[PDB]
Amino acid sequence: SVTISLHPLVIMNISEHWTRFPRQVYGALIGKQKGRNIEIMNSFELKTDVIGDETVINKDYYNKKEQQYKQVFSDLDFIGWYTTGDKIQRQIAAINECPIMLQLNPLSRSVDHLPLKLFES
Amino acid sequence: SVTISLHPLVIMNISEHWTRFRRQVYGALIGKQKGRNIEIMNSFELKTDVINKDYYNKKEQQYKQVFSDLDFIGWYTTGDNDIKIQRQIAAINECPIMLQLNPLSRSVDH
Repeated sequence: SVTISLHPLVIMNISEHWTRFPRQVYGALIGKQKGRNIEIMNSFELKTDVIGDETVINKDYYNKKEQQYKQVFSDLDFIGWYTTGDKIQRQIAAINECPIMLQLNPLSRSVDHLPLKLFES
Repeated sequence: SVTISLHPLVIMNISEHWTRFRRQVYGALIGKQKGRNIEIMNSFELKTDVINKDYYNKKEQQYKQVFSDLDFIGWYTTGDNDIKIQRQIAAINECPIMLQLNPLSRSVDH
């Protein structure tokens, strides 16, 4: 039971991240929240490195970007993660209309094995 | 603490609904959920005059008949409708899509 207020800019960001691009993308959500009301207002891309068949989020880049975003959008915080990407699945994915997955208020802010953290659900 | 998996078709539908309109728009979300995982897979427009209760019941029945693995999981709303300037130039500013998931009543007010 929750209310999400999702700004178009976020949809835009995620979609563009996916377009300019292993076959998943990942990022951070930023916004505000009070009780069960969550405003998702912005987001940034996580840089990854493929180590043979494994996608690894770049920890240092994440800490850097988060710092920056906090300096610039000082009324907002990290509120979670997004990810998106690749008969019927072939067609939806080839036209790029895969689901956007939004994980809000995860239990760790840790980016280590993030893909496996996310996909465990 | 929750995971939403949002299908583009839903964003599409909501956007279409808002575009074809002449200052808020309302609709129903349908999908699946297990624990804190919610999949929002489809949606339908609510006719208004005040939400039209009969039309809502009708459409929900239909959607349940067609998408039988899915259920009602909440409401969306969007459109123009505190900061003065946010009011004056609302029509050219971005409008958030509001998604209310697992409301306490399935009753058709707000």
